Amino acid sequence: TLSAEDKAAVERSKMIEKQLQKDKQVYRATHRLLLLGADNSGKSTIVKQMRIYHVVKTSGIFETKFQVDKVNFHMFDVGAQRDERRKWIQCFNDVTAIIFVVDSSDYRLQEALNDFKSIWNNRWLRTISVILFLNKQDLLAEKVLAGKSKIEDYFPEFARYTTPEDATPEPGEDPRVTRAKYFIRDEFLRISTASGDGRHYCYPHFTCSVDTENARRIFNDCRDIIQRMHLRQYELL
Amino acid sequence: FSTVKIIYTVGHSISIVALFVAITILVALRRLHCPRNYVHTQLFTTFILKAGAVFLKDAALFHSDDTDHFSTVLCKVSVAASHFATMTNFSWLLAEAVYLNCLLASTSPSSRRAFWWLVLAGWGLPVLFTGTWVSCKLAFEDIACWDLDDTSPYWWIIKGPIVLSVGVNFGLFLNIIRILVRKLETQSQYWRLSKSTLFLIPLFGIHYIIFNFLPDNAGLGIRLPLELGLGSFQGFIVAILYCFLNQEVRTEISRKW
Amino acid sequence: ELDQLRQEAEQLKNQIRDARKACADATLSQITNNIDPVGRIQMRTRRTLRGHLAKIYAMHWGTDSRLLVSASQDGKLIIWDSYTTNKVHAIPLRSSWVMTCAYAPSGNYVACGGLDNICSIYNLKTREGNVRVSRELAGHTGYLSCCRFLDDNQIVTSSGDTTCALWDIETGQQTTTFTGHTGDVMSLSLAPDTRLFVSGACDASAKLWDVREGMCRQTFTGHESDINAICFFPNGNAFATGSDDATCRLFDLRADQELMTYSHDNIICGITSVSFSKSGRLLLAGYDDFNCNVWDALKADRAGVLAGHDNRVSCLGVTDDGMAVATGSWDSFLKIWNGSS
Amino acid sequence: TASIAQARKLVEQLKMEANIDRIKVSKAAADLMAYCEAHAKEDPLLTPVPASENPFRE
Amino acid sequence: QVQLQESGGGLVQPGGSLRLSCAASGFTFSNYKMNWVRQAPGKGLEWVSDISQSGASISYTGSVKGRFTISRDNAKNTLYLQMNSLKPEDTAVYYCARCPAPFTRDCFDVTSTTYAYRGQGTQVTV
Repeated sequence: TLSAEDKAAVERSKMIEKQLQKDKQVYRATHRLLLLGADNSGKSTIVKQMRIYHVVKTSGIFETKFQVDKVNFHMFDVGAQRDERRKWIQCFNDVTAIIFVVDSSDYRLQEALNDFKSIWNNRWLRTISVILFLNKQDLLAEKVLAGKSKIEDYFPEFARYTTPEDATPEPGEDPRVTRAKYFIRDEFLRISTASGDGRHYCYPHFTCSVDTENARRIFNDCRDIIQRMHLRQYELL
Repeated sequence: FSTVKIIYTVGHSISIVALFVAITILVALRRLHCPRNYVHTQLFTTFILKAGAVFLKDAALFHSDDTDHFSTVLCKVSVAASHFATMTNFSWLLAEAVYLNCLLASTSPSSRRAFWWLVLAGWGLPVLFTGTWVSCKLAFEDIACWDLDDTSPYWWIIKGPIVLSVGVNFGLFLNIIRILVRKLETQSQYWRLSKSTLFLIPLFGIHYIIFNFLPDNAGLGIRLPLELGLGSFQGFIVAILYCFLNQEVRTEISRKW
Repeated sequence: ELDQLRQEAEQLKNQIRDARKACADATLSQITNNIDPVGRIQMRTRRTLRGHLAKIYAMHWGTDSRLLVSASQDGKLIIWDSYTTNKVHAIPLRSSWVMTCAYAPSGNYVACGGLDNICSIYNLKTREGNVRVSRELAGHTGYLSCCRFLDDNQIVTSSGDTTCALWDIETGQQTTTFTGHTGDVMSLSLAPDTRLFVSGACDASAKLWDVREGMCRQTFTGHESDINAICFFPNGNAFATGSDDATCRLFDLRADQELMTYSHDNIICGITSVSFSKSGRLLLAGYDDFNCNVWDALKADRAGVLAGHDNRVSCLGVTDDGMAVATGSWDSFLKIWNGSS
Repeated sequence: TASIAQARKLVEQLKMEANIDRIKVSKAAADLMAYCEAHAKEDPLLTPVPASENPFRE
Repeated sequence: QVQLQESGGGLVQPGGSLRLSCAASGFTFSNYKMNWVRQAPGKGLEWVSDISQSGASISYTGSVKGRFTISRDNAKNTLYLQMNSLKPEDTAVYYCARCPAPFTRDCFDVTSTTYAYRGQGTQVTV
């Protein structure tokens, strides 16, 4: 019934819809990740390690594709934007997780707490889970073993804080290092547990500056996020 | 005996209406057209088939055996229909469990491939098995009404896949409870786990496990109320728990209202 | 001394405020109290354009009032025949994080940009079977929030760095930069005469710019919060501004001040998008709640609601013939609306 | 000094904004109202066209 | 227009007390979560305290938790910081920073090197 031009237009529309089906498959099979973190955080070394192990100076977004088993991950590092993030961050409403990298060794990390609180409580980023990489664990160990700077100077709660029995320290690390680590973790968890209400979850991980396990960590807790999403939509969780 | 028949029929009727409305909701509101809701829709259709075919079976067995005539062919048609509808119900309960396990186990989210294999198994396997039971009853021990399930060498063509489907269903249900425990792993958490378990008991028909593997006389006095009577309500209970209490469905019908 | 310069800036701000108040002879609401109400504008979704995978972030209508570009953060720029729902093009973007797109008035080009800090210009009329990048405008130091063609060679662009730029597409260079904003510039609207444009920013100011002089003519500062969307009134003498403060505001260039504000107490969601109808009588505003409200732009009352979306309305554009309003949303759907007699 | 330059540029901008000619809000409102009145017949969203004219008809 | 005007800052002896006060104009102050932010002369800008629309939610940095109290008078469109027991650590330009959007708790950008909804700040020397 269509005119030949309407017929050719529908045929072009169908070829475009077939390409869009194929791209729906590629897109929906990819886990998009937003990598956040202050300049002191080793988020650059994290992208570098994953760029090596797996798969224009104004450029405001850096993508590293990486792959774990068959799951493709696109991880986005927001480089050449301004410090004001409240508008561009809204783009990432859809990402599977935000990887929030903290320099655990620099007690500037109250700024990292404030950034985490903002990311966690934002109306467009609630329902997005945060993979919290407490990075620079080696520098934190050195920092607290040297004893020249003390966390209670920056967080008065640390004088009272006692290491939880949930802690699974490394066999060789000092209990002071453990207590510092888990205090920092539990401050971020305090923020996550204040307001997530089960819509999104925080996944703390203790990472060294270069630590090949990190891509597995992101794979595991992306699998956990996707499982939790499925259980939520089945009303089971 | 009549009390069971009454509960069984009235629960099936309630199921049929709650399932027709459930299906209409899930098929009209295009935002609900996830593959999950297609598996729910198909399970609801299998409950409608089961209810209608059991009415057709009991009608044909009560009228065609003595009251109406040639009408004996419709007895066989009703028995084949009730068996096909029963296997489609069990197969789609198992397909619900397989879909949820594929979702939780799939490394990507892109499990849409598994959906079409689930549809093909969920209807074609009941077709294959019912047709094989038919070809056998057409070939060995044809009897005026096929309701004589005593033909052990050929009745297991239906009963066997049911038993296996319910066993695999119980396994998949235990796997889902494992995953959900690991997700909860201190007081409300056991409430969440118990609510989810009692949400899954109807959706998977784990209540058949109580009498699944047994010889059919064993516990029959409890088997009949549980499998026939409460099972007749199962369609209605699943319709409630997976349409009318799904927050997505409630929000979609409210936003359309 | 910066203290003395700050004091002189306070003195000039007071002088400007006094000059504005001297011009407040009577309000728009007073003048429009006795115009007949618009009544209940019911509009129906005539087309739902579905095919974007992610949230739609921007739209632009063609001047033909038939073809519509939409940008989605899946990295597809889809061009739609609104009459047929046919997809005319689907362009693979080199960056998924598109936040703006523009359709050239000639229909020869589409532009898009976002977190790439690049305005990519796509030639739609190549001899090739598929669209190609003509130019990548690479000088912005923040995300492209809006872009609008003046002509096939000139595109105005706004950025997360607090700056607009006018680009020569053939040269690929900033002919002019518009630097006076102090927050992220979020929206542009070109005047019908194409010589002026207004840009709204996170500073909560709108600014009027002359594309030829490269200078801010006026700053409009009635808004409380970030001006997410800005639209020229079709006469070129006023413009509407939507903000996170859940209000629209109408500013007239020559009165140099807010004529009117559009707000309801039930509306606590920020404005995402604004457009006028062809007469200017309707201000269509898209919201963080999943609705577009149609406002009587003269009376400041809610003529109606486009209630058909399931997520944040992201973009909202009326055809140049005024015949339909399209509404993109984060629900990935692109709903096109018109009334009925 | 960067702050001095910024404050000077701000002062100069506010000087340029101060000196513009302004019309009364009543004249602005009247011109907007007259534009709306002159084009109300020409606006399909305000004054829906017949379905035979509407390209987006069902 | 949105302007925030801090006041009360000045020189104080260590251990002394100052009330900072910001007069807020041009926004429905009641609808916005408010903050104090400070830049000590040798370091970057840092957040200090926040207060919800009602004051039902309040928080501080660990340097501040016991020492300062943030409060708001929505009837006077004004925000206070009762800085008790000031230390030499506290010498900073203190800025009152509104949150960007009303009705929200996301606190974004208030610590940014430039931010629109923040006053010119009051120098506190200890």
